[PDB]
Amino acid sequence: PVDVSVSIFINKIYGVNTLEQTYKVDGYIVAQWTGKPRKTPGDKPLIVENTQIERWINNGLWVPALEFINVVGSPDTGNKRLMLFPDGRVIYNARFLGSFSNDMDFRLFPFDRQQFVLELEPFSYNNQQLRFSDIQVYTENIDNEEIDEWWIRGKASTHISDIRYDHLSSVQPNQNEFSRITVRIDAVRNPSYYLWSFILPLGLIIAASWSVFWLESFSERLQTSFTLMLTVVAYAFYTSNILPRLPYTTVIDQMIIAGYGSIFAAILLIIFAHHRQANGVEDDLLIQRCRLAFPLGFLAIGCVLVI
Amino acid sequence: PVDVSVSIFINKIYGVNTLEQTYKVDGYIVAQWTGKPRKTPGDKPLIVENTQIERWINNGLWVPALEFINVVGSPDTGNKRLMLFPDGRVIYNARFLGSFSNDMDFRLFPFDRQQFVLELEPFSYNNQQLRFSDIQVYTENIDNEEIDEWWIRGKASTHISDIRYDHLSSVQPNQNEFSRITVRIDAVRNPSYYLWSFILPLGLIIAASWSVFWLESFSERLQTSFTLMLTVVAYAFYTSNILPRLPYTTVIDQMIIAGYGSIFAAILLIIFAHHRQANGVEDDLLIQRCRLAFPLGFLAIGCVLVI
Amino acid sequence: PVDVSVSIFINKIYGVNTLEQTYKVDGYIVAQWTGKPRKTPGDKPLIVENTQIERWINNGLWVPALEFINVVGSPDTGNKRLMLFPDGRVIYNARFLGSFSNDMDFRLFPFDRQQFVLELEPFSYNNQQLRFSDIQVYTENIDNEEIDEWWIRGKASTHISDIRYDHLSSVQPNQNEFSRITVRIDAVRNPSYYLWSFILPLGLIIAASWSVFWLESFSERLQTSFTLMLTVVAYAFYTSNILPRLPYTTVIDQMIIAGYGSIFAAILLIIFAHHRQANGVEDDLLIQRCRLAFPLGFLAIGCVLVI
Amino acid sequence: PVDVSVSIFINKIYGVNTLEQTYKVDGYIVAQWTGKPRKTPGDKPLIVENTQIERWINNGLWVPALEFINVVGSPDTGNKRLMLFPDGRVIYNARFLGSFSNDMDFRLFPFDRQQFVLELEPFSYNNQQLRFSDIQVYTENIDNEEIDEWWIRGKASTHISDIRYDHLSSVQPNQNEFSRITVRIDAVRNPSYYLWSFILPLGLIIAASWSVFWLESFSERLQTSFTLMLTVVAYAFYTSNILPRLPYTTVIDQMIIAGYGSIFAAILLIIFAHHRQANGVEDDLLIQRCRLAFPLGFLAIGCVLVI
Amino acid sequence: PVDVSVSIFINKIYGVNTLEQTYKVDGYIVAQWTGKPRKTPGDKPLIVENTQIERWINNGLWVPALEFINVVGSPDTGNKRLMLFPDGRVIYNARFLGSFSNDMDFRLFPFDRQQFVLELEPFSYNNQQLRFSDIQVYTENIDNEEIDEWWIRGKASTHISDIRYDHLSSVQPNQNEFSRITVRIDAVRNPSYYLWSFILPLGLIIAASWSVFWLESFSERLQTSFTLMLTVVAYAFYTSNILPRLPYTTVIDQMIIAGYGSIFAAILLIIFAHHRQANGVEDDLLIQRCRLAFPLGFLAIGCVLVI
Repeated sequence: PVDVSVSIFINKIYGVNTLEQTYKVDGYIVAQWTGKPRKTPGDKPLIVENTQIERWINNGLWVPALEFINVVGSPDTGNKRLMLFPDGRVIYNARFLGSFSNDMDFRLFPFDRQQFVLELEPFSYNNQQLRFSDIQVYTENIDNEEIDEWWIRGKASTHISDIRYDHLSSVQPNQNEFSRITVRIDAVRNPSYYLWSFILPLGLIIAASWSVFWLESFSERLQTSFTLMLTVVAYAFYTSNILPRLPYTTVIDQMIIAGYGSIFAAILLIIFAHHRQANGVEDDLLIQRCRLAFPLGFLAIGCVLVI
Repeated sequence: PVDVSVSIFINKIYGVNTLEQTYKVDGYIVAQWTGKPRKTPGDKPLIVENTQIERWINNGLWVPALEFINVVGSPDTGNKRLMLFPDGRVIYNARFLGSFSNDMDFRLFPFDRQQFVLELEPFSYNNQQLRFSDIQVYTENIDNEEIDEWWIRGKASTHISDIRYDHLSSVQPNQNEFSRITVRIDAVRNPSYYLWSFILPLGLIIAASWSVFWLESFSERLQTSFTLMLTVVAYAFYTSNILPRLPYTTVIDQMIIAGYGSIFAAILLIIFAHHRQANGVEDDLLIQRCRLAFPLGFLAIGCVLVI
Repeated sequence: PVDVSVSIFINKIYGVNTLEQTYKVDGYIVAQWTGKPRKTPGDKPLIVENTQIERWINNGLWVPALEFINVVGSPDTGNKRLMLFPDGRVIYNARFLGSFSNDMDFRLFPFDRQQFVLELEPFSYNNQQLRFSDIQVYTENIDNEEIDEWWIRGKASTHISDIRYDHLSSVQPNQNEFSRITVRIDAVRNPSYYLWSFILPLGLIIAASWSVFWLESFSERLQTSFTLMLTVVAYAFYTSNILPRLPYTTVIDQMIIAGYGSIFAAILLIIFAHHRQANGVEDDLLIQRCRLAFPLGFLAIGCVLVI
Repeated sequence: PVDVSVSIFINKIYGVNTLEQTYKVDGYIVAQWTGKPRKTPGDKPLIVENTQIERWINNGLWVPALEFINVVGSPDTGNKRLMLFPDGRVIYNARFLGSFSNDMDFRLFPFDRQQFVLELEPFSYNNQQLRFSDIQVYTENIDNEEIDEWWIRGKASTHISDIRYDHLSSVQPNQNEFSRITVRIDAVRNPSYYLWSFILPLGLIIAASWSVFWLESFSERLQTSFTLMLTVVAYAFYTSNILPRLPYTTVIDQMIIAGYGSIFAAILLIIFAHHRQANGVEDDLLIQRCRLAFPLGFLAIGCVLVI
Repeated sequence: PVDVSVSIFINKIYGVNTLEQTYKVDGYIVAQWTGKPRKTPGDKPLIVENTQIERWINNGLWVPALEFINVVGSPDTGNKRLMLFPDGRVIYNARFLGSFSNDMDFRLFPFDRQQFVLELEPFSYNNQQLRFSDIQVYTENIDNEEIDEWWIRGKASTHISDIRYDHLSSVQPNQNEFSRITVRIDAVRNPSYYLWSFILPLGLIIAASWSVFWLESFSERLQTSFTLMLTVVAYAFYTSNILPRLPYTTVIDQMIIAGYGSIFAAILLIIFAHHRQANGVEDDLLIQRCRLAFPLGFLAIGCVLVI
């Protein structure tokens, strides 16, 4: 098995589409291996640009096709370069732009911690024909930066493993294990924008739904409650596009449900206060003085639901 | 007829666009057949990468073009590999990303049960020239997983049939039957997000439209009703993008119509209560105590309409 | 002029974008003509797959390029096949996905009746060099089906005509007429979704604007009217994306204008009622009992405007 | 300099994206020039289809590359045809779909008058090597039609000029002037849709903000004013997508600002009326009878701002 | 090292997508270098069009591939031209359309000052093999113009530097420095549209939240406050699409937060006024006369937050 030394330089990461859980990676890949010696004009290495590598591959030069496992379709490969040496070593440099998909878990949407994963693998040659010796990733352009809403922390973790494929077991009996390179970049989401745009007004409206009971009239308090519920409906569609449809509830959705439940609890308390008048002449004092105990109970509810 | 053994490995399914009823499938296809023996350098099989298969096809190697029947346009084929053996067998491996369309029935939108269908067929060679022996599908990557909002249940059902085409009957008199492979993956939609985001507040507003009659003033009750109807209008456009335009009504649309009908019934009951005053001095008691019978009747209506 | 027999098989029609009046057609085309006899290996026809036709065209085989007149740019041609016979006949089969544009008239938006038109023409050879003998269209996949919101009725009408081009008259003096094939598929829109989603609540709000006059207070009736007008504004943007900007008014837009006019007429009637008090002590009876004549007049207005 | 006679046939114009000021043009181009005589099989001209012109260009046939100056990127060229004659004349016919950008001035958005400009130029050969003799444009398909919201008036004006480029002056000392063809098609926007959808309800709400002062209560008049201002906010986002962000104000934006200013003037007049009570017992008559002078002044304001 | 003289002509800049911080640049590039002398037919230079350069590169002509560092994927290169001279100089002209990304800082969103940066670099040849002598940029088409919402000021600054790459240090020990060209075009955003569309109504609503205290009733003042807060919620989604999610607050977002805080301060002041009644018979005068001091304090707050 020929040994290939890979080096990935991550130029930038952007386009983090949290809806489809794909992110765009732009960068360069430098694969390097050693082959049989060849005659090169002069005592200098020979550089072969793009759309000129095809003549060398047609003549019979062994250039492996390294694909990305977790890419969406095909990467938009820009330029490629093949640098050949007289002693036998080959260096294949290429530039890639790819849409990569990783399993993202948005259980804590604003304070999220994800990792961007690049999985690289030979498409044809298995570990008995191609072995990845080492990979070192130079993510120095975005080592400690803020790309769009994500802080990149530290360096990029690298791993080299062997993947056994069962769909190639019927066509290749024993030799179906492929050498795979995994590159993980840990990123934390910047929670500032959601903190001052999607959490603070929701807290203000929750406190307003707390304050609806300070009136002394039933029907005007009801129209107040319904205008508040229309405002919670307004944030229902103001905050719908920022996240996909997940079975669990994040903090934003928990606060939206908290607003709905607070308005419904207010309406039920008003109705029971109207029903509490046994003869229609007795007023309400204790059930109308819940303007301070309901904030305490709802603060306890929020403290449970956030953690 | 040469016998071709196909093996499809579904790497991932995503991008389930319920509006156009297309889904994106990424995976690999391994077709395998047996041809006439050829001389290969050494006692090892020969691997031909992408854009090098074209030289073999120009020299005269028989490589069938397997197309997808239900694909949108053309798949974004990435790498392809042709592995040739001295005893005569040929293995064509390829990677595909495709937008596939299937007839989806959204009569039960949140609790939906669909199936993703891959239909594969030779474009040129009929069943007298190319016969699919068997297909076994390894959907092990997504065998029991949750891709975006869908649970994949069990394995993938496979079927091999013969399709008779009438447009090729005029050009091919008797031999126009094509061997087709059908792969069906049964998926169930995760109904959680719609349950806590699109159903529960609609139930709260339906109960609120029940509770509008607890006031003792006509005009303020009317403005309450109109603010509620504006809120139902707010969910009219808050829930419009999640589903195409279908002749039938799903649960979400049935609840939206239920909210509209409940507000209109409330307005008609208020107006008939105002019309019930024969001399303008008699009040309303029975028609104003419908705050409990109307919930019962509307619960019966909802129990009928959901089932 | 060589005679070409065309056969179009419409696999599916979808993506009917009423805004730009384009629709996506997926299908197959089978052109067939007769040429000079050639020697074929064996006593069987020879099948040439895609990217292998180019060698035959370079060697000198006459394969006409049939283009689509009403296509948006270029179709996404998938596979193509060229089947050659020893007696001389050539059959060119191809698969196309195209965005086609037709002049659509949305004067009756929900109850619309459009036709999808495929116009096919040789790009280079005129009627003195290429003549279309006949076309028969097998739209059996969607003969009587519901694609997205359209019922396809009957079979597909076909026509063969000759088009004289004036831009080629300066370069070709007399021979500039091209044989054209036109295929028309008549489709009717399913009006159910707009009936229970875009028409019924508008009728309910029109009846509500009828019912605004049942109050006995001027200012609360005014705020009722303004909340209703805000609801009509809510349907202004709830129903804006479903149709392009046309000079005429459809039923949905006529009902939106009806709602605006009904609210404005209500406001003017309230203001004239306030102005009708000559001394400020006389009340209003006839102008305040218009809660039944205004529905009759507006029903007559709607009966005129729908038809 | 060889003389080239160009003829552009505009099949259709569509996709007028007023946000980015680009429009899609579909059509055909017929360039014609005269070269050295050549031997052609028979006494008939020879027609060379697409992907067969490349062999003639490789053999040494002079085919100029006419590019579009104001195109977005590259046009989607469909088929191309090269018709060669024995006497020496060459006719290059091609089909183009292009996104073209022109400097559009939306100072009068509904009653706009724009022009669609096609600028054609040789990419390599200057006026000393290639001269455009004449261009005549056959826009007969859309001569007097309504494409999407635009009326096309008259024929297409054509012009042939010489452009001197300063970036090629350093590489070409004196010969850097290129022959350019400019085609201008004057179009007027259909203002009907904006008239009955974006102007009339704004006038109704302006008249409603005029009518807010007919009440006799301060606070209810204030909530009336705030509901009206919320409605003007509703048209703020109902009419935001139809036009880009321009420094100047169009009629729609002037009416939106008129609505905002009318509501603010109403609020200030109410507040000054509340402040006009010196002892709290004197009422307001003149400042409360501004329900007719304010319409006159605002009509004068609108008459100034529209013109 | 061969010396290359580059000249970039910026035809237009458009599509400034502030969300992803990319802008589209259309233009031409003219690289020029001097090579070994060659024999050309006649005493005139030879012009090689697009898809004919490939034959010269296959024969062995040295044409460097200049890539754009900050481009999104690959530019849509249109035509290219290679002009060869008998004395040895080569001129490579090309047209590019590219999506370029630069680090944009939107701390002052309407009054923003950005710079569009074009970074050009050889993909293969380092500074010991390729050196950029000089670049002069002719941005005369957009020297002093308004493209979409940006004024371009002055000329384009140019710089030539050397970049040392650490990912190529392992494969190239000492010679890994690349000659880079940087072109910066300073642009200022036109702040007019945001001034009369996104700032002025926010100021009017802030003044309205100032004016809410002029009433003498608690509950109606509360519903007034809640309708105002619903209007601020309406601008929450009316102004969400114009800018990405940034950790800091711009002027528009600061005014939105100012509106939220003003409504919440109004609600707290009303509640404390209701709580200030010790026995329920004493009224409020000083806390109800804050209709003038609160504007002064909020004007001071706004004067601090804008600067």
